[PDB]
Amino acid sequence: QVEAIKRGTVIDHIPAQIGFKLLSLFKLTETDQRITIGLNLPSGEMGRKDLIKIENTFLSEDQVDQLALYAPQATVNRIDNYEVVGKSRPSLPERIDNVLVCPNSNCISHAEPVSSSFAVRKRANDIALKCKYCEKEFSHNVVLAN
Amino acid sequence: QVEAIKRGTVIDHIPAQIGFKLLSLFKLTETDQRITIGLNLPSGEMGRKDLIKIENTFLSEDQVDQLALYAPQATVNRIDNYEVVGKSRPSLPERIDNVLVCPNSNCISHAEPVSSSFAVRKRANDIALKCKYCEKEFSHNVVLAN
Amino acid sequence: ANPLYQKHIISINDLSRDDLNLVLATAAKLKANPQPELLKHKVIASCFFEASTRTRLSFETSMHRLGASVVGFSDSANTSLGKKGETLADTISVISTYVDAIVMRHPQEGAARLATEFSGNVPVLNAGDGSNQHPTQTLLDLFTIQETQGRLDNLHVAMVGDLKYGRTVHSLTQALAKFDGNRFYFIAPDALAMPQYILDMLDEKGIAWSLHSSIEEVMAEVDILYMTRVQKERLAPSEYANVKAQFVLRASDLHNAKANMKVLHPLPRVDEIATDVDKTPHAWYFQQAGNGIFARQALLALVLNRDLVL
Amino acid sequence: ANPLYQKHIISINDLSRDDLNLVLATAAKLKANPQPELLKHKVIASCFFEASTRTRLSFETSMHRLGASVVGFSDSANTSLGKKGETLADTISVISTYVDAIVMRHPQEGAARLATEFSGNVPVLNAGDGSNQHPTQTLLDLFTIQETQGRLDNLHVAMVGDLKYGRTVHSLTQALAKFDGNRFYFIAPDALAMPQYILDMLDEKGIAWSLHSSIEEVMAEVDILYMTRVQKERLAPSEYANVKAQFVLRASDLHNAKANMKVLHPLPRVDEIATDVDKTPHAWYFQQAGNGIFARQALLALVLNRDLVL
Amino acid sequence: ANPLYQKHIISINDLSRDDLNLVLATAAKLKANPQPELLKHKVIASCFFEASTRTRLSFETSMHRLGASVVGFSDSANTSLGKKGETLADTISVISTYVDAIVMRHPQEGAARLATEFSGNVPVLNAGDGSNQHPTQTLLDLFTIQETQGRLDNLHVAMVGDLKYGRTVHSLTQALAKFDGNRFYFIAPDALAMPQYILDMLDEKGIAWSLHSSIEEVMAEVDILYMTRVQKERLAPSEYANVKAQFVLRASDLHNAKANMKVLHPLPRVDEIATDVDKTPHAWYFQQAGNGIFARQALLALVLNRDLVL
Ligand SMILES: N[C@@H](CC(=O)O)C(=O)O
Ligand SMILES: N[C@@H](CC(=O)O)C(=O)O
Ligand SMILES: N[C@@H](CC(=O)O)C(=O)O
Ligand SMILES: N[C@@H](CC(=O)O)C(=O)O
Ligand SMILES: N[C@@H](CC(=O)O)C(=O)O
Ligand SMILES: [Zn+2]
Ligand SMILES: [Zn+2]
Repeated sequence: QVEAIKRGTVIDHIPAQIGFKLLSLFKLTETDQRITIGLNLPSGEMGRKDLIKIENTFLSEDQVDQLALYAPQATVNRIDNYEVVGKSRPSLPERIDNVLVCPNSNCISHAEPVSSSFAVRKRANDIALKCKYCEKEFSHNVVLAN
Repeated sequence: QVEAIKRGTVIDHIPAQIGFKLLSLFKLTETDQRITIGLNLPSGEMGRKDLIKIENTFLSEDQVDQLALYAPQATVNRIDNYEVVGKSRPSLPERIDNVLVCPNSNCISHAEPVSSSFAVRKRANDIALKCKYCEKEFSHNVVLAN
Repeated sequence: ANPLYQKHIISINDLSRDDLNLVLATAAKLKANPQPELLKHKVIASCFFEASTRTRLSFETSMHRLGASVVGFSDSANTSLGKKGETLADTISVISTYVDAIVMRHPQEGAARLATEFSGNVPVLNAGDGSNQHPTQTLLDLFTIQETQGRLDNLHVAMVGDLKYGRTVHSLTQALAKFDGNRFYFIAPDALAMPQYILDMLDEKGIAWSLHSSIEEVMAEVDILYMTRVQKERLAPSEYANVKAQFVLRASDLHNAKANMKVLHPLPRVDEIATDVDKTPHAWYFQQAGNGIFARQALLALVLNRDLVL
Repeated sequence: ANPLYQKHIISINDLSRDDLNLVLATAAKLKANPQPELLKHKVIASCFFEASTRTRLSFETSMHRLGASVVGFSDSANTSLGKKGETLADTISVISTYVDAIVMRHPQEGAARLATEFSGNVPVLNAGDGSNQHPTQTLLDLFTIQETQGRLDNLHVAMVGDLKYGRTVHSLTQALAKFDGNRFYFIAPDALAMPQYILDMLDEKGIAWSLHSSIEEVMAEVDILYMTRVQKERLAPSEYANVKAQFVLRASDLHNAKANMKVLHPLPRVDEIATDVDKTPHAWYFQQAGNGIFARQALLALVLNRDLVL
Repeated sequence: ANPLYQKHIISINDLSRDDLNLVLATAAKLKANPQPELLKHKVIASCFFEASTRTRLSFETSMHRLGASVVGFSDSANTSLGKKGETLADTISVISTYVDAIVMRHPQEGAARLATEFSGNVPVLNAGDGSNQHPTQTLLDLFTIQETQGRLDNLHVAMVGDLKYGRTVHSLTQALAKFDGNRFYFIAPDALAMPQYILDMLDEKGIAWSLHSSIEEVMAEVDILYMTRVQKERLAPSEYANVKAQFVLRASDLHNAKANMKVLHPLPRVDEIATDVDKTPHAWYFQQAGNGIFARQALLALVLNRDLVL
């Protein structure tokens, strides 16, 4: 459609400046597989957006998990033999694995050898994450914040 | 490679695995300018490679040289009206500023409000980085990130 | 066979109304009818990485009154993790090959939770993790309440002092909320106000609570006045303005209270409770602590006994 | 305006065979003909952020011997940088607002260069910056090597001790390298060896140098045996095995010594030079230290006074 | 005998609009026409019982710039008061027996006044006494405010930071209050607010002043934005929440600034003034610091020399 390629998967509707954070925060550039990227691409729906094109690769739950509280409006879709075979939404599980870090500095998750983990109580306002260890809850605007 | 840019810069023939580096290093993506990047791409001259096109953005000759110790082999096409209006090539620079960190822990550069700086020179089959401040010399391989 | 058999006791948050009065029922049974060898050949690890008198001493006494043996330490300065840099994980990993159960109090929140991921079939009991949870404290608290008031329903409860760092009131408020009609009164400095996640939970079950500036404005309505110490070992420098109590309870200003009113405090207390409150019929922090013995005795049996008839 | 007028003297690597010769030339003039008022109406800052006996006292004596007045500190604990968190950049910006020149010693490498970037028109004289450079030390060494050898050429020189951290050898090796036909012997433990950037620099001029493990191997050939103290303050904990001096010059090791040969040491010495060596005629470190007086009046005169001297 | 000859300069509150004008008047004379021997044969004590970079080095440079010689200490740990238990009164009694004047900085409020009661005929110049006064600092600020505004009247001035402990604002507010029609803006946390005795003093003259919570509110109106560092050394543990700077001036906040407006800071600064502000044309704290040189030669000249200057 918008200039596809045999197999692989396209991540469309990425919010501006979030695109590049994905390539890194997800070792996406870790391959010999032809990748195409578009930053600050114009869009008739979000104003401006990012877009990644990973040739001969896929997701499902491996990472479309994080994409949730990241690109709440992104659109991941598989492409086979030049054709979109499945548009997807943000499957945003209530559980998030180790790629994350608890803000409570006195949480034992920092000192000891254990993969982080949060429960995601998605209030319609902002997103809240409760730590599996210290049990304190926060806002994803703090956990994902610098 | 997707499509042609009207005015700006296209860094051609970036080796593979480096294009992402360059993106991370010089914060080339911290802009509102349309950027199209393609990693792993069949070439002919060389095997395959990475490319980075960035709209309404030009590079001084030193800015281009900064690429020397990453993509020694590379072309930088200054583009105006969809046409190459000048092409350049990375020649080793005199110094590399504020992007690298001095490996010497007792260097004054780490504690004070000053930009880093190293003089460049090729020794054996390598380039040595001498810190303007502590005067200690290191193989570019060790001098890192930040 | 009982519901608490072989279970970890980490957070009140993982317990049901039943579990609680199950341990209170056992406690009542045990205080009246003592069972000297309920766990004759058991070895329990008492591990304290923080400081404590009540929780650690009541716990070990409990193990002995039940015929069990105890190992452990009161500080980690001499463990391998204190001198050889060993992880907590590994410490828990090896201790779990020596004991039937591990009781631990640790300075970081979540340490108990982390422990259960390395103790295998060994049940872990949280004597308090940082400022998060203190389950066995509320178990004895609920027992004390049940005792003095004869009910755990629609009571007028007030919690005073440092509510932010009080693992004691964190766990106690979650438990009291598993019961019906209880009204809560929160009297604390704004800097140590009592966490949101607690209040939100109270809203989920839509139950009454409200902040107050003084004790006297709720004195005549409360059945339980739970006093607290300022956790001056857990607070940030940007909060040292709160080291001193703020609300100090004396005998005199206890005149308009209900006759059945009982003054509780997990202890230790510094200045928040004048010693002149001690000779009054309301004072109940010592009797309270004494109940730690029956409550923890009750827990140890339910966790280490498939069944128990008494 | 002489070649050194209003110049920053921070690293020998920035100096030319001519610059050095001009300094020594001047020293001899001033030594021969003291100019008591050469720097009247001058106020120089003596800023030592690290310890010093020789270079700080000689520098100050020099300033008075030329009529300049001095301000500064020998300990940074009572400056604003020491108690109020001020950066060194700001420290230099304000100081450069009071004095005509800044002599400074600092524990971090590059500090003196950092200062030049904030001292505006006020020249900075590097009195030692970490384990990097020590230019005024080299000036006096040369003046001394010259005063007892008759020249700075085709000399055989041994440098033993801590060559990795000796800001003294780093500068002096570079200084002599700017002359012709000098041989170098590096007697030092593997861990504290002369650094690569000095060897590479030597290679570029095809200067002869080689590593030895005893003073004896070269004792007969050497003209200058330049001893150094191990820089315990600079050592990483892992080079601690080299804290104790590995080579100790005793008066008995001077038996087969070129009669012209002299023993030098930038000082202080711990035990690398037995006190019995002090009486031998090859003893010249104290004389060496006294020369610091002349090398420093010289450097001062050239940086704050445009005319060459009579 | 000028009005300031042999006077104690310890608190702006003891000075008159005339006294201040005489000092600045003199500064300009000396700045314009340096008098290198004005204080020949004078020995002044520089006694700093607390840290200092700017005021101690400038004061000493001044004394040399006028031909006076100096004695003293920058650390009280090696005086008899520091190791033998001597009182400060005795310390002053003996010192007043050697010098012609005593410049002193002390960590306790009132120290400089205490000295005047034991220094007999030797005048005492207060270089800072606890969080009270800092007279010579105000002198240079005024000289600076005057040098860049053209006057000391009807100026809009903002003082932000630690106003409670800033001995700097305490003196300067009092100094400007002695002039006419100056507006004041106090941007500071509730805990470190300008003290009452300064406000009351302002009320007495019907001077306009008001509290603000951002630089922006007044950025357009202000002529002088006088930034201060939080006095961590003075803080009671309970004001520790204010250790970190609450207001940070960035170069981007200077967009809507009266072109005449200048940014001042008695220094040192931690982060309240981003380094990007140093390049902007509103940057004047370093110039400000350099003026200290003139304000201090001035004050010195007036206290130890009876005639006005040419
Ligand atoms: N009982 C508290 C400490 C105290 O209140 O003194 C705890 O152990 O969490
Ligand atoms: N002279 C050396 C110290 C020493 O002699 O070890 C220096 O000041 O750098
Ligand atoms: N040795 C010199 C000081 C130095 O080595 O820097 C002197 O005595 O002046
Ligand atoms: N200038 C203040 C110190 C500071 O700048 O914080 C004083 O010496 O009183
Ligand atoms: N800033 C003044 C010192 C002070 O503030 O007291 C100076 O540089 O002279
Ligand atoms: Zn956590
Ligand atoms: Zn360096």
